[PDB]
Amino acid sequence: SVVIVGKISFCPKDVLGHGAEGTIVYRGMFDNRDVAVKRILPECFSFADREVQLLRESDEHPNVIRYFCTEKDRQFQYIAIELCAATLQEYVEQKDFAHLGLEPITLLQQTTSGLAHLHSLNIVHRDLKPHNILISMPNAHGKIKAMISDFGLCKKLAVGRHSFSRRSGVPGTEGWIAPEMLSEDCKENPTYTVDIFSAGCVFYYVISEGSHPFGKSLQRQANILLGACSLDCLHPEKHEDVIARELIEKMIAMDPQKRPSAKHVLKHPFFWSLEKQLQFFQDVSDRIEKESLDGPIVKQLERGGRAVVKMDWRENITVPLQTDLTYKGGSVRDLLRAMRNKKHHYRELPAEVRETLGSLPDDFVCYFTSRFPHLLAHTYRAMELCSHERLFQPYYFH
Amino acid sequence: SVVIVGKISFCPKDVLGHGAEGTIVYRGMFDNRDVAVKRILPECFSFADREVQLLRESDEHPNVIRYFCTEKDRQFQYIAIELCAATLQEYVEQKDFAHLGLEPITLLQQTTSGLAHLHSLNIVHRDLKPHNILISMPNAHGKIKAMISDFGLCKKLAVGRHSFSRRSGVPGTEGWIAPEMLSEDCKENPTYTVDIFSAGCVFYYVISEGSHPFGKSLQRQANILLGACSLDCLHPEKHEDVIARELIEKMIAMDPQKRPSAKHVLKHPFFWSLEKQLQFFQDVSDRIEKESLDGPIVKQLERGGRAVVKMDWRENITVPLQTDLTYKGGSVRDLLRAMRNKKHHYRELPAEVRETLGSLPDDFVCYFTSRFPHLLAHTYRAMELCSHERLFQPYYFH
Repeated sequence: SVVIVGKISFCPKDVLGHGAEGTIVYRGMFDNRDVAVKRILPECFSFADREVQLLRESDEHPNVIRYFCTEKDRQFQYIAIELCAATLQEYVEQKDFAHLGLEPITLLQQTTSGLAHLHSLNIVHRDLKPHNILISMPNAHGKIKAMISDFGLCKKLAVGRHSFSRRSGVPGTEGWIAPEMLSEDCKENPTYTVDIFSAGCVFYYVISEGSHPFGKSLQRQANILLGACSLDCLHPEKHEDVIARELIEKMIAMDPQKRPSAKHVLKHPFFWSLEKQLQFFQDVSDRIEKESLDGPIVKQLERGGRAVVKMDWRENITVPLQTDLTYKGGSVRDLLRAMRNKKHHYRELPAEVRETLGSLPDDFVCYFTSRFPHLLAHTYRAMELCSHERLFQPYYFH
Repeated sequence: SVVIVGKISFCPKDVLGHGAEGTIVYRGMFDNRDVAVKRILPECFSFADREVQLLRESDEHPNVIRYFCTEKDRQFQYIAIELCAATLQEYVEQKDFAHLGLEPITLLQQTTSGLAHLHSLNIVHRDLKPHNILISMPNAHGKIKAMISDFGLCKKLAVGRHSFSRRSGVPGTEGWIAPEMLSEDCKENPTYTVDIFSAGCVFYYVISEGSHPFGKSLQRQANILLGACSLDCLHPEKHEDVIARELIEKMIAMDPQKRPSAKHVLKHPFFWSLEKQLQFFQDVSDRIEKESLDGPIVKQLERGGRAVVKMDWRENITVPLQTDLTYKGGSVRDLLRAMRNKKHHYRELPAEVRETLGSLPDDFVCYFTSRFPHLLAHTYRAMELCSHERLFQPYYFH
């Protein structure tokens, strides 16, 4: 039996999910389109009217769920939206990541894009979690994407307003709520960074493949208020986990002013390709070639640098490279200068030294980041002194 | 009096345009959304059903017009689509381009993106013209975009099929039809490149601010069959017009096999920023630094190079630069090598030589392209020998 309510037509046997306030999501059709149909009770005709309104004006972004139509009835209201393959929670729980490549990070970047779009419209989502981050059906080329959904808790801030009050509405979903939303003694109103806190937990939830920065369910919201978090799944001497830790640590910071904006997150090396990482290394190496060794930029770069280059980086690179090399082995700047030269003079390098480096640019940059897993993170943090310069606009945001 | 036909609700006093087969476009509403409403006669219930179907499956791209809904009536069918500010024709005719910057080129790039999206779905538009290229309403940040519309003439090719037949359907709109659609003696079926031909004319129509490669209305379709075209608005010694001419000439080529694909067009330096143009010059200069002077790549680059560098490029650059310079003045390769050095050693350059060059990277690259308006086009054509190499993937397509 296929219920029809105007242009929306769904079958009640095809249930897809349920939500708070006893709303049920069914599969259906709208205009020869396969859609997901939300059924709304008369006790949420405002929860729906606010969600549909904000969805109508932010669904322009490809990483915001596409809204089609709402048909009101005699006892109900219905919401037609884009039909998705799964939620992000079901994705992490049921997919083998060994066969997915960089896709989990792409979903995180797409989620951040849609979040930055909402923030650019003065809209704070306030309830970001894996459950309401949806995975699209594969398109004609077999590609999928993530999309923000569930706009029932989100607020539009007035133009000019930086923040909003705690007292209005439920604080969110337990276990993903920024601590400033619940802490008893909070002298500062919540702002757009509550979404960055939730996003930070989602980031760890995806790359840890199911864990939470603040522990298991029963504790995590109380750990959030205590600030008791741990990122154990990130190995401290693996280049990728070091990069992710640097980002995630800032996103879930207790101080909301320390959390990056969504536009800062989109610029973080957590999303850079190997090619872009090698370009960053070449860009700062060119930038500091004629910079004084006791100037501000070189000082910051060498600050704590001996641990980065592992006392003597000349003793930590393969023998074929050790040969053809004046370089201070404790200098981060001199390690980058070696990489700048080996990349530039790569075509003219001996075969066995091009061999151990690998192919430009992917294997070449992995040669160094795998041996010095803190080099990129340390350099990215130090070279923030030039984030305003035109040359580094690809790498920072301002 | 506001007519209501279900979810679609428009007012007949708010007419926006008319179309062939006596269809009229009105302003209206669909779901608290401002939309444009097409009214369809019973003699186009197939012209509509095919357009709505192809629009339903390609409106995912931001540069394809967004389709909302169709309500059928007792004597009519109605099409709800995104409400646009103007057509591209009205844009070229009524806007002062001095106050628009690079926007007309952005509209051309967005139009090409949406066209490449259609071609990637095996859909040939077959009727691309300024009239049915729509300009969006400005978004929340005041930005506009172009969108393809009018899918009534477009065909979905079966998977595998390279072409389609002339005999089916009207050939298009007179004055924008590829010559293979009308020429009496044509031994080769039309293919996706009919859209590239139309797009090429649209390109000239926008940058010439109203002219056509094939002359005025009464002649142009007959000039198309004769191949009698002229691009008079493109000055032969201005860097931008030389780049545009190189692209437009290939897009409107009589041989359809010589017309670039939409993905090739998107890669052409016609769309490169000044920064990207300077990066191309640096990339080929690095690429050919240790290449033999009598090797294939350097031979192609110097082929016809004396006219590019104007006999002696050392006599065509300002005096402050002439000083601090071993360089063969008839060599395109040596002109690029000079630019590679002045960019690399820019911070360490004398003040008056940094002055005449200008700021990196915009004024620096314009210093050379303005003095040698064929340098980029000639180098781009010659360096196609490396289009397959990873380093040049930003600049070509393959």
